[PDB]
Amino acid sequence: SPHKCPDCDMAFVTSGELVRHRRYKHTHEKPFKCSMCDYASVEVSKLKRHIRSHTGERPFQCSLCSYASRDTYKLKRHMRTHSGEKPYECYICHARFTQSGTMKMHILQKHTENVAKFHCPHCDTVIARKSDLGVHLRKQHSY
DNA sequence: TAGCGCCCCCTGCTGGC
DNA sequence: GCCAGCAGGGGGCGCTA
Ligand SMILES: [Zn+2]
Ligand SMILES: [Zn+2]
Ligand SMILES: [Zn+2]
Ligand SMILES: [Zn+2]
Ligand SMILES: [Zn+2]
Repeated sequence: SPHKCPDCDMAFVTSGELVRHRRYKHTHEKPFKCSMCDYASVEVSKLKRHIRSHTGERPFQCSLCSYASRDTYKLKRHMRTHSGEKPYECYICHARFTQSGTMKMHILQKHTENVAKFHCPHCDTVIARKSDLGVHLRKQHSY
């Protein structure tokens, strides 16, 4: 911990990533700003990734189908559809999932007590997931 | 420094069951 | 409906040409 942060218990080996840390967490200085919206980042790379949402530029092409992503890590995640990998394991029932959010959702829906459920206003049926309420609304009533 | 890399976060849909 | 699969837009770190 050579360059200790004067505001918290964290410390960094180079002064550069201390400046970036003090930006992300303490000073929130975002000098790299998008010229098409109010988005700004502590990092230029985050800015450029953001820019590709405006242009539709998908530079990272999947080699097994027509899919292509705006961020390298989204491609990596998409490849799990062709590979069937399931990197995340629930530490309670040990079921496996292709994404971390899916696991968190599983832990919330299967292993958390007294979870607030969603209710359909039109047929008085309890639904566990916000998105399943949306589908229920679209398929059943009128939506 | 900008540029890779990591991984997480969160959000919201599909379609088999 | 439940469920996991699956894609889009983001944050924060560790590292370094
Ligand atoms: Zn700090
Ligand atoms: Zn923008
Ligand atoms: Zn693909
Ligand atoms: Zn589980
Ligand atoms: Zn209903």
